[PDB]
Amino acid sequence: DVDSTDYGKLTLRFLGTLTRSLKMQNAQIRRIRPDGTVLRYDDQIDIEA
Amino acid sequence: FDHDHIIRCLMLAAANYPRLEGIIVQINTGYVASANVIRPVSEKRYFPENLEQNQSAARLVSAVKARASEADISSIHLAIAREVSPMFNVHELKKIAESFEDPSSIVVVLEFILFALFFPTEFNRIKGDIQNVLLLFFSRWYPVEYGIFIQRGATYTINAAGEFEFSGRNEKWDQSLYLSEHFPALFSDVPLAGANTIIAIMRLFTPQGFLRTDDLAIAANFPRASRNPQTYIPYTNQRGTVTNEFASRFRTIVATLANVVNERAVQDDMQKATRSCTKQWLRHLETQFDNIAVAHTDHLSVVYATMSNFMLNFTNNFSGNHATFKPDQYVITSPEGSYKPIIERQGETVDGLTIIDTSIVWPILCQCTYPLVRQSIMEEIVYP
Amino acid sequence: PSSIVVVLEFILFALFFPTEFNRIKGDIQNVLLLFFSRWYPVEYGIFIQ
Amino acid sequence: STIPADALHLHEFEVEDVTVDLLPHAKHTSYSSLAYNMSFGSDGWFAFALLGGLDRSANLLRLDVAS
Amino acid sequence: GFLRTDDLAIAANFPRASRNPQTYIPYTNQRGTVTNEFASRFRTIVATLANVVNERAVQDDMQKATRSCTKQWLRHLETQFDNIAVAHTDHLSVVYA
Amino acid sequence: RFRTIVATLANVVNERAVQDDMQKATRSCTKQWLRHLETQFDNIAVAHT
Amino acid sequence: RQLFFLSDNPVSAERLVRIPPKYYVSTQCRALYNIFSYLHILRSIANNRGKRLKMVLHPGLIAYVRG
Amino acid sequence: YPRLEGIIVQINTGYVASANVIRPVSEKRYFPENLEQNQSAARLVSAV
Repeated sequence: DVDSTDYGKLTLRFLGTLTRSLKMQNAQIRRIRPDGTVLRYDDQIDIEA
Repeated sequence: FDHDHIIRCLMLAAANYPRLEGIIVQINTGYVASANVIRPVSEKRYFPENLEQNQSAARLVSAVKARASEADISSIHLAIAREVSPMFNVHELKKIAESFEDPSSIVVVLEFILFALFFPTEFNRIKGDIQNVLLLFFSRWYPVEYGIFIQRGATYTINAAGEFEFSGRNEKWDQSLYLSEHFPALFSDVPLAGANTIIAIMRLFTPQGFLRTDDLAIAANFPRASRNPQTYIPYTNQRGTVTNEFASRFRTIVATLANVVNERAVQDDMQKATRSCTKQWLRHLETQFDNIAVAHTDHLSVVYATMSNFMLNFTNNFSGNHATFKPDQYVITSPEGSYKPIIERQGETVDGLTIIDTSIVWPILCQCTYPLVRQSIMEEIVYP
Repeated sequence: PSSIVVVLEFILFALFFPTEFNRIKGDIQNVLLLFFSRWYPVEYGIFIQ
Repeated sequence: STIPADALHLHEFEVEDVTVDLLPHAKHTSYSSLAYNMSFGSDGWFAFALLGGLDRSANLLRLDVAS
Repeated sequence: GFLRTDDLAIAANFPRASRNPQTYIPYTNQRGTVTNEFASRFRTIVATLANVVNERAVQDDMQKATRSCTKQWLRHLETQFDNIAVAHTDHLSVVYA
Repeated sequence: RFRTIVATLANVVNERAVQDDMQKATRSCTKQWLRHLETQFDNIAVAHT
Repeated sequence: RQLFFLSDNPVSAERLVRIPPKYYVSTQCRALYNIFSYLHILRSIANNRGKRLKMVLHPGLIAYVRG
Repeated sequence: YPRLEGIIVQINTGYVASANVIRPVSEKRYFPENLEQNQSAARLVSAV
């Protein structure tokens, strides 16, 4: 049971319940074209994180 | 403070929990309301003296009082806080039902000019649904030059070689296609031979701001979702000036709009009195803008500056050009599943957060007192 | 155009009391530089040049 | 006996949630006791505040009629 | 409008009083457009009817207000036509078909 | 002297009001007042001078 | 004598009541709705919070003034 | 039987009324706002 301050309990019952809708298998963060294709990582556009 | 981890969990937290936009706006609304920045009052001044009771402008006073909502403070503070906040659910326009019959229907266009100057970031997010209203404006006032603009296209895309590939299809815009490669075509700012007036009026929606880097957020080593975190503050601080250089922009907008409403008036030979009461009202917006441009460009511009340095306002809001800017559409990809986009129109409101009300600029212009308009007491500005 | 009365307040104050007009002729400029900056915008930019 | 010449009441006002302005001469006659019943926060003061004003334009001509 | 053949009546072998049964539907279906091509016809009729009543009123040099209140009424009929022109061409046109 | 000041000021307000294309009635009633200052100036300048 | 400092004019009461402008239905009818706004403020002043009231009408009252 | 027009129209009327294609309402909108009052249009509003 995670650490939860008096404001954090107000946020967790606000979002608040569903998490299992997303596969997290080898998940990365990438941009997409506005067409819909997943772009590769670009060294000069995306952040290093 | 770990920069790599917090910006990495805030991209899961926007994908798993799309109600996170209601958290960051509520934190930003709590900073606007704690600054005592806009305080409503019960005195309307939408009209000058002896024009509301004038019988000639009775067609005009039914078009301003039908657009100007009451000054509710829970929505004016919400409208400021939506600007520097990140966008997770795609903002869509409150539906405006106008037919642009009369020359007193120029009020709806002046509603959009003030909403493009006061909130240029939130103008970009719904600039396409404003085209769906404005294409009913130009097609009933400039029918010769409307068809010249349509044959180029109602949407356009960006080529990889930097050109503007205009489509050529007369399509009503929807707020989906905001995530795709199509742009609104009125805001290209590309001149067209024959359609010189429509491009000229679209040069009045241009922003009057600058592009400030997050100098206090990078040195604090806060999470940011770009390489150079740069936000768009709507107007520069205007110290020591006799003539205010932001209020003088509205002088040159009305001086063009008083020529658009004049050519529409004399085309249908309406009364001298019903035309004079329009232009007296268009320069009553001249006077009431001079009273508040001292207090927007001195007291809001230090609030929009310091709200762009918060921990949770982690995305770029705007660049400075409506003709090229798109939000960086990150996703959470996965090879053994489907990618979940961050910015994704699904209508999942926070009970009124996605519906953008462009009638918020009529209380801001008229029935709101500011803590710098009153010089004659000194308010002793509340620093939160 | 009904605000020409404030200007006629200054003409009569310059004809009846020209000594006291001199002592506050600078504050009458501050009112009148709002007069000429709205009614004659082309000539105002030449004047403050 | 009801007349064809009255429709002409049957109109009723519905109260809303947003207030009036109070006509800045009401701050001046807030103090002190501009008439007897027009003491601060009374019916005649507030009617002089909300309804407001007296024109010169009407009852000069009526002051011109009865001469 | 357009001149439509009776495709579903000849296949039903219904009685018809001519060689090619061609009824006349008053206006085309107008899906998928921004401006209605049947409503813009009424625009170019009032724009012709504007110039007739404008030249007639100046022949009798009547008031500017009595002429503009005519022309404000003519394009008020534009606004009321544009609201109902979607429902005639989409839903009345299939009833005559 | 005040005759030739209002002869200028009734042309400044006339060049202004036709630019805002306002009524002949709202402009002529202003110019009826500008020459009403003429009649009230001609009466009291005998006692000033 | 009844209203010394209160206004004569029903013009001052039209500031206090909005009328949704589908009700303006005859040539004198703007000037008639003012007295409706004029009197009900003066009649009901002991129950005036300082809210702004709004007018609704019977459609026969719309029908009677058309003529 | 020249009354056969009365048969065929009554069937054709019976299809239109069954389609629920037009529902009348008791709200006039023959004029825009501030034109029926307007004294200059008194010759026009009587002919409409």
